Amino acid sequence: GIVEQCCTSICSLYQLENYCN
Amino acid sequence: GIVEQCCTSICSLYQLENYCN
Amino acid sequence: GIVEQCCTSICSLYQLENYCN
Amino acid sequence: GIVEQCCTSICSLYQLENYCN
Amino acid sequence: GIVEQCCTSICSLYQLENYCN
Amino acid sequence: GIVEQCCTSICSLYQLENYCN
Amino acid sequence: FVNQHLCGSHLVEALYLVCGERGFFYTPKT
Amino acid sequence: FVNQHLCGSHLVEALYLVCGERGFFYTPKT
Amino acid sequence: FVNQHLCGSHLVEALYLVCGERGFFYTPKT
Amino acid sequence: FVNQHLCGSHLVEALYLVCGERGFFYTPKT
Amino acid sequence: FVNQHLCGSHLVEALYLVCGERGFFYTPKT
Amino acid sequence: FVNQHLCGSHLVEALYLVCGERGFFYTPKT
Ligand SMILES: [Cl-]
Ligand SMILES: [Cl-]
Ligand SMILES: [Zn+2]
Ligand SMILES: [Zn+2]
Repeated sequence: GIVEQCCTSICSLYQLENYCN
Repeated sequence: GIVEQCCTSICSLYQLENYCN
Repeated sequence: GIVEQCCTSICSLYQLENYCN
Repeated sequence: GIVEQCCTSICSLYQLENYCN
Repeated sequence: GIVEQCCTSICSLYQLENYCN
Repeated sequence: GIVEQCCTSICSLYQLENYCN
Repeated sequence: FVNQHLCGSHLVEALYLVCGERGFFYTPKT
Repeated sequence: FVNQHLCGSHLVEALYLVCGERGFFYTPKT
Repeated sequence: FVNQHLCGSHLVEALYLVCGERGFFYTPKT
Repeated sequence: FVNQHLCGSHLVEALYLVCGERGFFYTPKT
Repeated sequence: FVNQHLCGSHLVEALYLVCGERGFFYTPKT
Repeated sequence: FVNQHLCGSHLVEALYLVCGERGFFYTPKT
């Protein structure tokens, strides 16, 4: 999930947009 | 400048990027 | 909605709780 | 203290209220 | 008090220091 | 750099002023 | 708990605190 | 832009930043 | 509501959230 | 150090930074 | 990405997110 | 004032606090 993608791993601001509505 | 523009008006992440080193 | 209410007026943690998954 | 209760361990928002005035 | 002064006017770190334990 | 001085080690608010313009 | 006056990212902070591992949705108007 | 570890409240702050008005969900359990 | 690790500035932010107008003390040495 | 204009949680952040392990009390009016 | 309305420390947060390990300079008027 | 670990966004928040109007640079690569 986001935590694994962005916290545990790293993620770009573009990947963060995956979680916008 | 960017500081005043983001606060008094809006600004984009792309404009913010200009301020990276 | 909650976003506008918390900002323009006040809101309680209990109202915020409604927005948890 | 709060650090042990809330940082080192975990604490609820109700326990945090223990440190209100 | 310090809370209102920092918000409605300005305040210095040195004034904030007074509020440390 | 600042990260080594202030994050990895610790630094005072006066040392942080080293990075003001 | 006291009532809250929360704008911008402060709301998202508050939601984060309140919801914990449940997470939350942030749905502003428009 | 870059890639970095964004955790907890920092993660939600970045969501707020990136998503803004669209809104977002923060669903740590997945 | 939930229980989570709240440390440093995050701890004080949560105090501010929960206590607000009451005020609070943040006394890490105990 | 420069003068500060600090509202809401920003004040609590500033107090946290300034006071460190000494901690602080936050006592707003009313 | 959405447009941003960012004051005070919120701008510095946004710059931090956007720039990552590149870092940034913060240069307000006056 | 004290000395503490200030990392990531916390570091930049403290810079903003200390430097304010002067502005600052946040240059993690050095
Ligand atoms: Cl604000
Ligand atoms: Cl952290
Ligand atoms: Zn704010
Ligand atoms: Zn943090």
